[PDB]
Amino acid sequence: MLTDPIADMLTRIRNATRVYKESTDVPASRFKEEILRILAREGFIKGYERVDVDGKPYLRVYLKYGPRRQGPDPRPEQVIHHIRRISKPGRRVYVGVKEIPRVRRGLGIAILSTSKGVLTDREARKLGVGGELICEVW
Amino acid sequence: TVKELLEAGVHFGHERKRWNPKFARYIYAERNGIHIIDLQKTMEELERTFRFIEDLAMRGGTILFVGTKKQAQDIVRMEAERAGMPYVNQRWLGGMLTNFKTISQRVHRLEELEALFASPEIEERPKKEQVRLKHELERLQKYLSGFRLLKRLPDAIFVVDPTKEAIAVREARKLFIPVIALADTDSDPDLVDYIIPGNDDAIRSIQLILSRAVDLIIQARGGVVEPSPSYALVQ
Amino acid sequence: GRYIGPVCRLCRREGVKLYLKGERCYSPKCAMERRPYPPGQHGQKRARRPSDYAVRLREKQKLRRIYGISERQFRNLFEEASKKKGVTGSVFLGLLESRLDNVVYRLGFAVSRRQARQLVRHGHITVNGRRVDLPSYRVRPGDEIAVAEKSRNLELIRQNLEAMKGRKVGPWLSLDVEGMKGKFLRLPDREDLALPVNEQLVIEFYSR
Amino acid sequence: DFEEKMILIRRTARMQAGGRRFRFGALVVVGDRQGRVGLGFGKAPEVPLAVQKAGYYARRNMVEVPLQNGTIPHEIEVEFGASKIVLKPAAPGTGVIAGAVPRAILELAGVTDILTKELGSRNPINIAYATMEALRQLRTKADVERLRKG
RNA sequence: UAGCGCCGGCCAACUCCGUGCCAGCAGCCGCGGUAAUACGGAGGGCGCGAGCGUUACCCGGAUUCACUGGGCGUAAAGGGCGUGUAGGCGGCCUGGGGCGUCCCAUGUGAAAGACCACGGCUCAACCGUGGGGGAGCGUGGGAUACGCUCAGGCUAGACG
RNA sequence: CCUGGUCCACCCGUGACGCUGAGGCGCGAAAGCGUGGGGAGCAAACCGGAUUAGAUACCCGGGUAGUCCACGCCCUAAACGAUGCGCGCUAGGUCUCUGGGUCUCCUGGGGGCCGAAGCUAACGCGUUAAGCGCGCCGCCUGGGGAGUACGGCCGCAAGGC
Ligand SMILES: NC[C@@H]1O[C@H](O[C@H]2[C@@H](O)[C@H](O[C@@H]3[C@@H](O)[C@H](N)C[C@H](N)[C@H]3O[C@H]3O[C@H](CO)[C@@H](O)[C@H](O)[C@H]3N)O[C@@H]2CO)[C@H](N)[C@@H](O)[C@@H]1O
Ligand SMILES: NC[C@@H]1O[C@H](O[C@H]2[C@@H](O)[C@H](O[C@@H]3[C@@H](O)[C@H](N)C[C@H](N)[C@H]3O[C@H]3O[C@H](CO)[C@@H](O)[C@H](O)[C@H]3N)O[C@@H]2CO)[C@H](N)[C@@H](O)[C@@H]1O
Ligand SMILES: [K+]
Ligand SMILES: [K+]
Ligand SMILES: [K+]
Ligand SMILES: [K+]
Ligand SMILES: [K+]
Ligand SMILES: [K+]
Ligand SMILES: [K+]
Ligand SMILES: [K+]
Ligand SMILES: [K+]
Ligand SMILES: [K+]
Ligand SMILES: [K+]
Ligand SMILES: [K+]
Ligand SMILES: [K+]
Ligand SMILES: [Mg+2]
Ligand SMILES: [Mg+2]
Ligand SMILES: [Mg+2]
Ligand SMILES: [Mg+2]
Ligand SMILES: [Mg+2]
Ligand SMILES: [Mg+2]
Ligand SMILES: [Mg+2]
Ligand SMILES: [Mg+2]
Ligand SMILES: [Mg+2]
Ligand SMILES: [Mg+2]
Ligand SMILES: [Mg+2]
Ligand SMILES: [Mg+2]
Ligand SMILES: [Mg+2]
Ligand SMILES: [Mg+2]
Ligand SMILES: [Mg+2]
Ligand SMILES: [Mg+2]
Ligand SMILES: [Mg+2]
Ligand SMILES: [Mg+2]
Ligand SMILES: [Mg+2]
Ligand SMILES: [Mg+2]
Ligand SMILES: [Mg+2]
Ligand SMILES: [Mg+2]
Ligand SMILES: [Mg+2]
Ligand SMILES: [Mg+2]
Ligand SMILES: [Mg+2]
Ligand SMILES: [Mg+2]
Ligand SMILES: [Mg+2]
Ligand SMILES: [Mg+2]
Ligand SMILES: [Mg+2]
Ligand SMILES: [Mg+2]
Ligand SMILES: [Mg+2]
Ligand SMILES: [Mg+2]
Ligand SMILES: [Mg+2]
Ligand SMILES: [Mg+2]
Ligand SMILES: [Mg+2]
Ligand SMILES: [Mg+2]
Ligand SMILES: [Mg+2]
Ligand SMILES: [Mg+2]
Ligand SMILES: [Mg+2]
Ligand SMILES: [Mg+2]
Ligand SMILES: [Mg+2]
Ligand SMILES: [Mg+2]
Ligand SMILES: [Mg+2]
Ligand SMILES: [Mg+2]
Ligand SMILES: [Mg+2]
Ligand SMILES: [Mg+2]
Ligand SMILES: [Mg+2]
Ligand SMILES: [Mg+2]
Ligand SMILES: [Mg+2]
Ligand SMILES: [Mg+2]
Ligand SMILES: [Mg+2]
Ligand SMILES: [Mg+2]
Ligand SMILES: [Mg+2]
Ligand SMILES: [Mg+2]
Ligand SMILES: [Mg+2]
Ligand SMILES: [Mg+2]
Ligand SMILES: [Mg+2]
Ligand SMILES: [Mg+2]
Ligand SMILES: [Mg+2]
Ligand SMILES: [Mg+2]
Ligand SMILES: [Mg+2]
Ligand SMILES: [Mg+2]
Ligand SMILES: [Mg+2]
Ligand SMILES: [Mg+2]
Ligand SMILES: [Mg+2]
Ligand SMILES: [Mg+2]
Ligand SMILES: [Mg+2]
Ligand SMILES: [Mg+2]
Ligand SMILES: [Mg+2]
Ligand SMILES: [Mg+2]
Ligand SMILES: [Mg+2]
Ligand SMILES: [Mg+2]
Ligand SMILES: [Mg+2]
Ligand SMILES: [Mg+2]
Ligand SMILES: [Mg+2]
Ligand SMILES: [Mg+2]
Ligand SMILES: [Mg+2]
Ligand SMILES: [Mg+2]
Ligand SMILES: [Zn+2]
Repeated sequence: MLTDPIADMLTRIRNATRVYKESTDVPASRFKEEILRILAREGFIKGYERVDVDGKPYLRVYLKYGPRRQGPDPRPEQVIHHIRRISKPGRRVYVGVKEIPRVRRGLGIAILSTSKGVLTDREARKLGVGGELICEVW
Repeated sequence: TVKELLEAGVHFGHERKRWNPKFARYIYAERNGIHIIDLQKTMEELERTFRFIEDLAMRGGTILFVGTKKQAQDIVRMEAERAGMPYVNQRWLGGMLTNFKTISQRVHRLEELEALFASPEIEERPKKEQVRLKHELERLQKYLSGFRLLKRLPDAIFVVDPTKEAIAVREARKLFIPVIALADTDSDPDLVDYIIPGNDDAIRSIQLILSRAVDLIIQARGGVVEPSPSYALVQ
Repeated sequence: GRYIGPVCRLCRREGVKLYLKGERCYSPKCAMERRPYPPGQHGQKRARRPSDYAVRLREKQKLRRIYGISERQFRNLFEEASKKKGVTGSVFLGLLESRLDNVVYRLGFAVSRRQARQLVRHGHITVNGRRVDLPSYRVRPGDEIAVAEKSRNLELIRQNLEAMKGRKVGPWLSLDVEGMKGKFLRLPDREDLALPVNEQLVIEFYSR
Repeated sequence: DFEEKMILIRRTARMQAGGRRFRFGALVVVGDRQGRVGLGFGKAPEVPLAVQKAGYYARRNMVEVPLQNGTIPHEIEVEFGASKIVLKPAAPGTGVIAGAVPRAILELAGVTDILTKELGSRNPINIAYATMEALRQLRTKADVERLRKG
């Protein structure tokens, strides 16, 4: 089975983006969905929507890229350069509000799970809560 | 500037194998173990392509016509000979773009020796020279024929088979020279800046596309030249 | 320690005119005028391309030999400036320029920094009215550096302060010539200094 | 216009019958200290031609460096081969803290205060290429929000 | 009163004479077998200076025990293979508890030391006054996304 | 004759029952050991003939243990893909073994080759990953000394860990 569903989703996205896929499906979970919301709001994906593959629930993630480029290797710049799982099963990472990181001096985000819900670094620091550090994206 | 249903032979692609998966978007379906190019998408990209061509043309930019494919070998040497455009026919010498100065030195030697066979000096020095220089001029005209017209790097290139000519394409991209091409199922679309998704094999398709292209050129620069004399090369 | 050796030889090694002599470094006797090449047997030979270390070492040696300060005190001053708020380089130069001996030179009670040192050590100088004989004393903004009332009749101070009539003192310093006193108004801005020195190279030297 | 400094020169050698045959490589950085750099590696029979050629190549390969108040916009970590470079931004007055190679490269790009670390293989050539790639990968808040418009 | 170390590269500083794989140097790479910038002396030079070198020891560089931050096809490194115990880890939905986790308040965190400012010895070293911190733990209240737990449900893993 | 694994189709049943796995336990080529049997060919040791400066070898003629069977030990290896197991994701082309299907073709399991992206010090790997990820186990930390010495456990011994 999947040991880390969230890591698996992040990876699906990474792999899909690298070959410039139009979209990609990931097995559906409310958690994954709540992550994808933040992801969309912050503008790393065009958006997501719920679909049914076979008889089972999935989330289509519509990825997003830059404009076609010049010179050799016309392939566009990635909107998601880096997406990485931080807290994993078997080592879990919890941070206090003073310990919340700052990704790429603001140019990136980090997604936290707090008791006030799934938030970004800005959002969490604003509501003044820490939580599990899920991943970092930039 | 017509096309539409007048495309005959174009939608025929290469075999089931030999393809490039990246071309999947430009494919309609697979008939008789043959990929068949999408009918509409062809015109779709044709618009944008010919628009770029028109703009570049009325601006006065030169286009380098390129193919060796031996199906398209005869077509290019006339179609490009129309208007002012240079062409590469026999083979693509490595560095024609990136090494362009050095290659141009050969053009200088070409018109040099033409000027030698002009003046009285043909019969000067032994037949040892007269036999050599003659063959030198021979091969120089064999290769650099259409290339002699370029005094400076082109503003775009036109390529018949981007897979076969892929070196030309490569240094075009290198020098940021916009690539126009006629792409078949066996080619990588991403390398082509303006794509014409059709058969690169049949003489009919090449004739149609290139002829209409030059027609668009001269139409952009005015004068509206008579219909192209490539139609007798259908053999 | 504080050196005590030939000076204009350093004028020569740093390849830039320094004034360690006060006057005569303005004369065409400075030997930097007549012999711009480095001291020693090999001075006139072609110099090989200096290593980055060479460059930084030399630059810092220029800065240090200007003020005639020992490496111990120099280093201490630098690390002190490093701990402080503000740009390390500018603060370094400020701290260097706040030294009593240097201030005395700046106010023109002495023709050279070394002479200023001697004037301080011998108690010919006063700060806010009390005698201070320490050349390394740090002046603060607002302090009044004057000449000892008992020393005002000395020939050297006559010569020096008579030569200071009509002369201008740095924007951070005020000078009352007749009363033979002066004030340290503020710390010098980097722009205020004419020093032939890239401080960032010094910072980089101790960065090693 | 263009300030230029060389990183390293080296003499390599091939083997031909009855002898060693030397060839000189040279690494050269060129920059205006306005935020444009370039790096090139020339190879020639003799040193000067190598340095010259290296300069030419360097001016041919250029990187636009998005400075913010004399420093870098954000931290990057780049691997070129086994060589790794870590660039991290610093407050003014810090200075350029780096090894010879990325120092020269950064200083010619007009960087005043920056923090670096060389990791893995310290090989000058690869560290240089790594640095260039690092500078090349730098984005600005402007660039970022340009990307995420949608 | 001025001394001490160094001048092949790393590493800032070069020439003459003596020596001839000797005498010797050397932290590593190395130098010396007739013309040594490397041995020994001299002139000169560089660096520190009431000190300057050497030896020993600790951290550093060393991302060279890699939590931050490493690796195992051929460089050192996948167990000869399986079965499985303990342990580590755990698919989707709902609910309860609030153990992990997070937040607010509060107690504790002696002085000296460390940081900042002001001040006393002519300065500094040294010292005085004041200020600011703070990980951890105790207590009271709160949150429930994630991890845990109890109860129920599903069939995409697994088995039949 | 007895018996293990495995693949496909149907979408029928249970309802997370899963993955890994220190120690333990079992299996473990050849050689070797014990008891009993067997012994054609081959063949360590050994007996000879050549070759050679010598030839304790290569070449030639013999030949014992052994190689074979049963039972019990031994536990090693270039025990190799020099690549731990499981799951998810990331172009294709071609050859082949083996199922199913509307049988040009499509779909599933296994074995090869060339190659997208990517990775790698390079060679190369590339849906049979050495790519992108997660879980768990084993192992490495400059070369010689040395897989040695000591201790312990195992073994009839040789010797193994
Ligand atoms: N030690 C006594 C204490 O000193 C305190 O003062 C402390 C600090 O303020 C002072 O720091 C000094 C000062 O010049 C300034 N604030 C910065 C400067 N870099 C430091 O100077 C020195 O500090 C210490 C020795 O004191 C050493 O590191 C070194 O000699 C030097 N850096 O050093 C003192 C400690 O040594 C308070 N007066 C009080 O707590 C008490 O008297
Ligand atoms: N060569 C080691 C192999 O590691 C595998 O697993 C490895 C990877 O799955 C895992 O990923 C690690 C990551 O944990 C750790 N935090 C950092 C490390 N760089 C990563 O490594 C990974 O990424 C890099 C690119 O950066 C790749 O070059 C590399 O191939 C890849 N293993 O780290 C593991 C140890 O290297 C197999 N389980 C093991 O059998 C095999 O021996
Ligand atoms: K990489
Ligand atoms: K580069
Ligand atoms: K002797
Ligand atoms: K010699
Ligand atoms: K000597
Ligand atoms: K150490
Ligand atoms: K092994
Ligand atoms: K400390
Ligand atoms: K025996
Ligand atoms: K069949
Ligand atoms: K490669
Ligand atoms: K191979
Ligand atoms: K074993
Ligand atoms: Mg990770
Ligand atoms: Mg805590
Ligand atoms: Mg800010
Ligand atoms: Mg910061
Ligand atoms: Mg500081
Ligand atoms: Mg500072
Ligand atoms: Mg430091
Ligand atoms: Mg040859
Ligand atoms: Mg930029
Ligand atoms: Mg690596
Ligand atoms: Mg600020
Ligand atoms: Mg290393
Ligand atoms: Mg030197
Ligand atoms: Mg010595
Ligand atoms: Mg030692
Ligand atoms: Mg001699
Ligand atoms: Mg002699
Ligand atoms: Mg000597
Ligand atoms: Mg030495
Ligand atoms: Mg001396
Ligand atoms: Mg002292
Ligand atoms: Mg000492
Ligand atoms: Mg040490
Ligand atoms: Mg350090
Ligand atoms: Mg360490
Ligand atoms: Mg470190
Ligand atoms: Mg070690
Ligand atoms: Mg680690
Ligand atoms: Mg390692
Ligand atoms: Mg190995
Ligand atoms: Mg194995
Ligand atoms: Mg072993
Ligand atoms: Mg769960
Ligand atoms: Mg559990
Ligand atoms: Mg709790
Ligand atoms: Mg305290
Ligand atoms: Mg005081
Ligand atoms: Mg507190
Ligand atoms: Mg509580
Ligand atoms: Mg609740
Ligand atoms: Mg709950
Ligand atoms: Mg249940
Ligand atoms: Mg089944
Ligand atoms: Mg069912
Ligand atoms: Mg049921
Ligand atoms: Mg198992
Ligand atoms: Mg076991
Ligand atoms: Mg066995
Ligand atoms: Mg056996
Ligand atoms: Mg037996
Ligand atoms: Mg027997
Ligand atoms: Mg026999
Ligand atoms: Mg025999
Ligand atoms: Mg014999
Ligand atoms: Mg012999
Ligand atoms: Mg026997
Ligand atoms: Mg094998
Ligand atoms: Mg294999
Ligand atoms: Mg195999
Ligand atoms: Mg495998
Ligand atoms: Mg295992
Ligand atoms: Mg299994
Ligand atoms: Mg297969
Ligand atoms: Mg097999
Ligand atoms: Mg291959
Ligand atoms: Mg590639
Ligand atoms: Mg290759
Ligand atoms: Mg296998
Ligand atoms: Mg895999
Ligand atoms: Mg081992
Ligand atoms: Mg081992
Ligand atoms: Mg050892
Ligand atoms: Mg060993
Ligand atoms: Mg052994
Ligand atoms: Mg022992
Ligand atoms: Mg023993
Ligand atoms: Mg025993
Ligand atoms: Mg024995
Ligand atoms: Zn002078």
